[PDB]
Amino acid sequence: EDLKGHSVREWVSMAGPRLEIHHRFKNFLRTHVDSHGHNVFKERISDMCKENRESLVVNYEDLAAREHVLAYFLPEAPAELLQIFDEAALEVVLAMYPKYDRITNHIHVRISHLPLVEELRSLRQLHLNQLIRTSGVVTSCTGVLPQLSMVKYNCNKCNFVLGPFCQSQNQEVKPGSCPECQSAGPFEVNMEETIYQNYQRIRIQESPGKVAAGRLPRSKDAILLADLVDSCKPGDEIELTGIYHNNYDGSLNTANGFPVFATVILANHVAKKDNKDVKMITSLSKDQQIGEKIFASIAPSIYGHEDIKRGLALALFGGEPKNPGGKHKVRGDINVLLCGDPGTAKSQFLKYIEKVSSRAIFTTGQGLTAYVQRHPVSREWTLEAGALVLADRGVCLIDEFDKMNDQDRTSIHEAMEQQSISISKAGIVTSLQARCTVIAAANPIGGRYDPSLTFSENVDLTEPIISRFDILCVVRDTVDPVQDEMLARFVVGSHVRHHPSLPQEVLKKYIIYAKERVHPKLNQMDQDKVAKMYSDLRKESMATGSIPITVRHIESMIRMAEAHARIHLRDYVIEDDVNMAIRVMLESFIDTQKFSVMRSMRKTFARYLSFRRDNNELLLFILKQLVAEQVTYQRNRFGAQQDTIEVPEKDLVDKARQINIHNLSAFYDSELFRMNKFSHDLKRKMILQQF
Amino acid sequence: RIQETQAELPRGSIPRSLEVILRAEAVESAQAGDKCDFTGTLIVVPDVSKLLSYRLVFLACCVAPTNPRFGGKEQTAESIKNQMTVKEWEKVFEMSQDKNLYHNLCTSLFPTIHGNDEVKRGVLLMLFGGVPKTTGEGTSLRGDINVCIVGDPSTAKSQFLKHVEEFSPRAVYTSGKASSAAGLTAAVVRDEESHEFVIEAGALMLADNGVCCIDEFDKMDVRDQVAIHEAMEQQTISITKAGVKATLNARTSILAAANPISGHYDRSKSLKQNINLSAPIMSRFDLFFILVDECNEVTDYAIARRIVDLHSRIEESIDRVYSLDDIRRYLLFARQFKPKISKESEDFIVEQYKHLRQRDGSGVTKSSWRI
Amino acid sequence: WSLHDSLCNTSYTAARFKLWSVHGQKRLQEFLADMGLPLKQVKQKFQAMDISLKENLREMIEQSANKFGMKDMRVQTFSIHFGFKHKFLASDVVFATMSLMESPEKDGSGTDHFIQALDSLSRSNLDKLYHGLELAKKQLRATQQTIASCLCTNLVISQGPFLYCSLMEGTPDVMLFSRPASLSLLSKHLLKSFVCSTKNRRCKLLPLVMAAPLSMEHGTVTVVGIPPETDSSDRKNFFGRAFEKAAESTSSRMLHNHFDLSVIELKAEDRSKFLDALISLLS
Amino acid sequence: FMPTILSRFDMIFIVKDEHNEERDVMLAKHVITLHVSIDLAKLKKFIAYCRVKCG
DNA sequence: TTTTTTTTTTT
Ligand SMILES: Nc1ncnc2c1ncn2[C@@H]1O[C@H](COP(=O)(O)OP(=O)(O)OP(O)(O)=S)[C@@H](O)[C@H]1O
Ligand SMILES: Nc1ncnc2c1ncn2[C@@H]1O[C@H](COP(=O)(O)OP(=O)(O)O)[C@@H](O)[C@H]1O
Ligand SMILES: [Mg+2]
Ligand SMILES: [Zn+2]
Repeated sequence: EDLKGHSVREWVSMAGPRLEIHHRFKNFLRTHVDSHGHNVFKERISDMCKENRESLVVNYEDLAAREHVLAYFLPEAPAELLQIFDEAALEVVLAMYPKYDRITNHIHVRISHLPLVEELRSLRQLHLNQLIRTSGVVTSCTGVLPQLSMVKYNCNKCNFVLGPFCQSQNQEVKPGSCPECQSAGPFEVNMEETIYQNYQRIRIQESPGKVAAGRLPRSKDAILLADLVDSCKPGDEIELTGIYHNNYDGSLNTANGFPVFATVILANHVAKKDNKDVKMITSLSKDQQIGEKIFASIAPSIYGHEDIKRGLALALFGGEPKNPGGKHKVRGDINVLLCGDPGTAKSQFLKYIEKVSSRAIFTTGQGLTAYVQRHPVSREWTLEAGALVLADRGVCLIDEFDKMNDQDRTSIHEAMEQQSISISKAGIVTSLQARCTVIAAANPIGGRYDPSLTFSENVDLTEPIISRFDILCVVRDTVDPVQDEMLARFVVGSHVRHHPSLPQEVLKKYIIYAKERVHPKLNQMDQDKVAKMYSDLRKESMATGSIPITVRHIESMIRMAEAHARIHLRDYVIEDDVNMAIRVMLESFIDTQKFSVMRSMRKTFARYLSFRRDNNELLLFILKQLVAEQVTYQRNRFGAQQDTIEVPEKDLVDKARQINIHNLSAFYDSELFRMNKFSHDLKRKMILQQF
Repeated sequence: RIQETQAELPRGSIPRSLEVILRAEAVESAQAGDKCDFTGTLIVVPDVSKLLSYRLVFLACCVAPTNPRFGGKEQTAESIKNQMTVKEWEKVFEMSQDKNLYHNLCTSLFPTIHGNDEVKRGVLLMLFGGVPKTTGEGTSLRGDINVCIVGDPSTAKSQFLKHVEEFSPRAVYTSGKASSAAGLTAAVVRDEESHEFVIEAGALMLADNGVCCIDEFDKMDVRDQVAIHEAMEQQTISITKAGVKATLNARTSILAAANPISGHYDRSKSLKQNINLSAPIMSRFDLFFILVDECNEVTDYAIARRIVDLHSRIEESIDRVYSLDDIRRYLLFARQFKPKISKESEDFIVEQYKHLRQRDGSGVTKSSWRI
Repeated sequence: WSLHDSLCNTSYTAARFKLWSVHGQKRLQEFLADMGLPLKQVKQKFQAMDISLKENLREMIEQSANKFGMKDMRVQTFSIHFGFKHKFLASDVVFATMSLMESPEKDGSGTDHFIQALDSLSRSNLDKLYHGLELAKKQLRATQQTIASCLCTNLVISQGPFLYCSLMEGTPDVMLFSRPASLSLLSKHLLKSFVCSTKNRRCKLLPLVMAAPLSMEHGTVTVVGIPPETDSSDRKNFFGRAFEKAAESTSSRMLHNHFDLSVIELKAEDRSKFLDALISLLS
Repeated sequence: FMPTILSRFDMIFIVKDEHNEERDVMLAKHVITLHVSIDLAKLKKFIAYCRVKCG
């Protein structure tokens, strides 16, 4: 019988049960097929040996299936079963690979998903020395320090090395008196025969919103040994699995006044819970019309703003960070700066880009650089990373840009055109790297953006800073009846399906793929296609109170050139996406202009550039204004928010004569204006507007 | 560590405190901000560093709330509808079936306030609370509504707040001039015993899922109105300090009272010029009750009559139905539904949002804090 | 080199192991693991590898290559020692000389590299040999990055009686093979990788013909021809006649400039005019 | 700008902006001079010796 | 060598 009347701890420590368990584990290691007739621990051990990993995973459920008695002995006395399993897996591997002795000569078996997921606040004294599975964020980690594992001293009066004592993680090992000269004294270690092992200590704490319902969040310690160290960084969400081991502390006893012991989790398996094939992508990119299909995949909820959707999509994948051969270090990062009156889903545009992107971080402007910090655990005055070095390759989401401080302002600009920070702090003089794309949103002064002044006035920002941004989108608002329903219905419906009674799969894997397998090239056929525009537009802008497109705009345009090499896999500059690059680089410049200049420059260029746009949107641009202005008339004399606005026809083609389309019936058939709640009548000429 | 309850404080004294030691399965019954009722033995404890000096310590064995709203034993409609004693449940039903209920809670909650019929209603709808939702992405919609009052001197502002804070259980009361940033939201304190920086809970936290009554909201400093907005927006409280990194929940509803700039409320300007709150904060309230002391004379008889009545018949002339203990029960019951929206009501709502924007329309009139 | 960078580049284990497809790159890992060679010693230079591993390396490699289908792994060569640290195998001198004479970057007339390679055969010039071993490395690491192109892109056309390929200038490290002498080896290794790669039974026994651009100004390419590959190929090529008769039939412009006949320079426009007549001629 | 902080200098150049279309041809030139991407390296080492040898 | 609160000199 493998169960007799003793303590489970002391049953397994007896020679008989020890040997029985030892032989029992081998038979499971060698013979265990999984639903296909595959010795899983034959291929898995192999894949472990093809990397020199000395760590074997044992899923607990199968151990319970193929073995009824061990999977019940295990979480009772795991300080010895996990030792016997080591010597079993060793003798298995040294049979499947008889030379592996030259690789670390020691195997640890981890254990995966015990069936007893638990909380971090419900650990009571019942669980002392019992295998446990938990969860929660990690909030610290010391450095990987070396700890004694098999110490060996040497006597100071005889030149003889004492016995190889083992080190237990509760009390400093104590050597006796020299069995060769009885010279009991202060021995010192012998650095040459002693064996060491890695070591790291972390402080895990409850997840933010998971269980911390109406109280404060508790925390615990954990000790990662040799193979585990650096499995997790501050901010990760992990799920430990480890003996819950206690040890006596003399300080707590002097604070609480009672005999109180400290506890710590000797981690045994750490499995992160976070976010981590082309043959479709070939034709999906070869659709030739992936632009529209991807634009309406970001900003999943927020309606409208297919304008700024374009710019932010351009920013997300990025561009090409070419190295100029003249030692000029042009940058390959697109930085955006939103702005607009409060209540227009700017912050949501930030938060969704937090999710969709990768390796992203976030901050408010109300910590930007590395700073000296007294470590929670180690109690040393180290240096900690800021908020511009954690996006050293990804994105940095700044919020409340206006609320930055003078030191913060003088520190943000340095990283734009240099992308490299120096820290001559109290810690030590260093020079680190920072290659991030900045995505921020400012606010309008006076609680509303008013486009009589230039944008450089309502933004409340230092002038050489706005130059460090590529795109300048301006969010604005207006009381517009037909969009009131459009936005209301959306919000109301989003409140109907959220309460307890291109999808997000293509584009994440796509920003992973298309980030890598493209390297856009640069020919010289576009080199003269642009200057013909600059020579004109420079005069056109300088003529009035404005500064024309300058070199820091040509750089942004040429950066956004490749911004579509990532979507199309095109990677070849063509006179097609140059129509797009110039279009965007003027889109982000006509808006940041004066009252009558934002329209004079439009009347020139928006008709000059031959916007590669819909022929239909230019139809709407007319009658939308012609009905809005008529409502404005019929309010300033009557005041009644009338139900059905009425506008006869003749007015529309009068203004359509300027763009020379005169097409109404092919637009009347088009359902691209029914949504805007309009009408027309052949015999009445009325463009009847309902709402 | 427990602190002397409020109703025992001798006048003109700072409240004492003592250490209680829960030592069993009773180990996490008491949380911060609660009003439990401990029952154990008083013991003496030495100073173990020199093992003298002794200090008193309470050694509790049982702990239970001081006044159970439902005397059965102490979370959905049925778990509570079980503890309802026969009279309790035959009364809650009677009220829920009552018609004109929405006028017998006002008349029975604020029995000594003549007028302002449009403020009591808002206060009630604040007490009942909305439906808190969590979007699938991971964000969360605010479920409870916030309310601010702004008015002339001596118009019964602090009286609404005192009424609400003495009626409601787990609702805290603070002034604005005598507070702090790290006292409202959350602090960080060095416990030299553990020689570590730990988190202290603030007024916005030990009133969680209740109501925080801020009087004189516009006397707070410029930097103390920032920490409160960072909490009123995301419903959470971040901490990033010496060795502490955390994010705490705060699902309180705020009832704030303020004063116009220069004493009186000037009715020829927008709101942003009559009050000195920040710009962001004025957006996070979404219910304002501007009170004005219209120099009338038919009221100045009514208010006079009511005050002199209250002062002549001190405990009488208050004839409210639905005694105050009963309303707590009805309010603990009816705060466990999650009403839904029918399609007709959704259409009505979008039409009303249509009919609200255009009132602010140009030409005919003008209003304050644009819709 | 290191023991790892020389398995990934010998065009005899870079073919069997199929070290261009992630699916079979783990074969190398398994081969290393079957010997007890740490993955950290195998990546380091061979002269610095620990002394306890290299005892019987040349036997534990021949053995563990039977278990993978590579039984011709030991060859018969010679080796020379001069002094304290000078130890050459007779196939290192060859790969160094062969790459001093065919260095890509040209610094004068055609007989400027010849002299520098004739120099590095006497023992008084061990500073050129020891230098011509860094070109021979740079070449071998820029050949398995081309045979990896024409096999993860399938640029080996089966044009009938013979395979066929061609190159693109835009691909990096394709101007290195511009010389009409350093092109034969690239093709002869391409055939060895291909024959091992393809699944057909016909293509595995067809000779290859290759063309790569020579001169952009004259607009001409260079063309070679290599016998049908096999283990015991007699090595008796036959293209010096085919190309001659094909240029004779089409009556195009060709140059049989070298001493071997199977290398020709051809106008970029007479490519197809030549190739079709050749297809018909070989038949 | 006071007549005194202005007088703290000695040389005033009111720089002028030309928008001429031949000037714009110069600008179109300068466009690709950046689009693509007596020497200073000896000018500096010349000054370093000129400043220190003339009186 | 860290927070937080409170008083007084200084840019
Ligand atoms: N409408 C009213 N009905 C009944 N009593 C009233 C009314 N308005 C004022 N009072 C009484 O007058 C006093 C009002 O003082 P408070 O309400 O405490 O001051 P307040 O309204 O906060 O104004 P300030 O700004 O703080 S002085 C109380 O004693 C009320 O009982
Ligand atoms: N068009 C819209 N679609 C959806 N939600 C919107 C829209 N406009 C405003 N919102 C709401 O407004 C909130 C965003 O406010 P925000 O832009 O953060 O204000 P501020 O810019 O003052 O910080 C969102 O939570 C969203 O619910
Ligand atoms: Mg008051
Ligand atoms: Zn001794």
